[PDB]
Amino acid sequence: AASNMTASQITQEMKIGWNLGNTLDAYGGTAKGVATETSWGNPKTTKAMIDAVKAKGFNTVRIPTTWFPHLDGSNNIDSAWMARVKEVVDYCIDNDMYVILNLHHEEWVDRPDLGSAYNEMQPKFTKIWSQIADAFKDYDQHLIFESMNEPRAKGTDHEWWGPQQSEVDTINKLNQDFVKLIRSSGSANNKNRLLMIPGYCASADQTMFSKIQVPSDNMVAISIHAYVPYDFTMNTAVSDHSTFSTKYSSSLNQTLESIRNTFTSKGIPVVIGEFGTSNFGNTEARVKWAEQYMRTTKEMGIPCVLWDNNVINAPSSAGECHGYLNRSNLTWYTESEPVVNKMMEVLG
Repeated sequence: AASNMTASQITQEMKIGWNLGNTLDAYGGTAKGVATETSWGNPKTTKAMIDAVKAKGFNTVRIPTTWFPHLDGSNNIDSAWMARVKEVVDYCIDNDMYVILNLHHEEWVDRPDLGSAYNEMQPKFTKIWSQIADAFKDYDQHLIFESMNEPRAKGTDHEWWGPQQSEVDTINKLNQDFVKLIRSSGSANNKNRLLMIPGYCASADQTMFSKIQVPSDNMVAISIHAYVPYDFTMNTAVSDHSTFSTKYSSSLNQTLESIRNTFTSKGIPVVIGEFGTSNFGNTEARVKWAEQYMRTTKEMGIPCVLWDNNVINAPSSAGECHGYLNRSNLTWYTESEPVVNKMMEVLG
């Protein structure tokens, strides 16, 4: 039997990741059951799609999963939904890849009353994680659990900046509950599993990530979303995205160095679980952004997980064109493939 890997060994082997976006995270339609998977316009996921992700050079898949539509009144997870999640996990694990499984667009997490909601949330949160930990109890350390996605006071004047202390407290307490629960599982795989925990809104700004309470656990990583700098990567209020100018290079460097200062220079593992740029017909600028981003994070030892929602064109939402793999025909979208190629070049 192989012995257990450390957090540092795991983050090194993860290398670079790919998110199965707008898929098991989709919600809100008239679709019920496993049919939620296709409700935002993507095809049913196949192993051939994951095979193509591995072939391009990725070694991690994040599977964002929205669970609340698949719960009964007692918070039991529908058995056909759990089986489908496991089927998709296996497409990746069977390819010798790492997998990150989370709770994603939960309407009982992303909520304006987050700062008062701990006692309502705690029993539901623990019952859900207990079921996931048991369903995957015999999976080795290639499988990583992530407590929550972007917990925040949704709809308020502080959804993305400047949280209340009550909201910081709710998130910190639930993260401690999660780590304690996983380590109390009877499975040795769960006792040794790498776990990821976010701060308020998964922020990449030090004012918020410096308020994260780090559990006293040597197999935990901090998760950050870093679509930075936002005015370049996605902001549709900014007209021109054609150039990765010096000011944007300065902004990116400042953000990444703040993560090194708070976390990695102090021995705390970090995973950037979502990053990316939208396709504004600005491929060369996105390539220059990717070269700097990957050169910096490679030296910091931070694995980065690209957001891929299979959308290459969206005239009414031009900031959400995050497609790289054309899932229908197993080719890579021509406008965005050079961005991935630069990432693999740097990491080689």
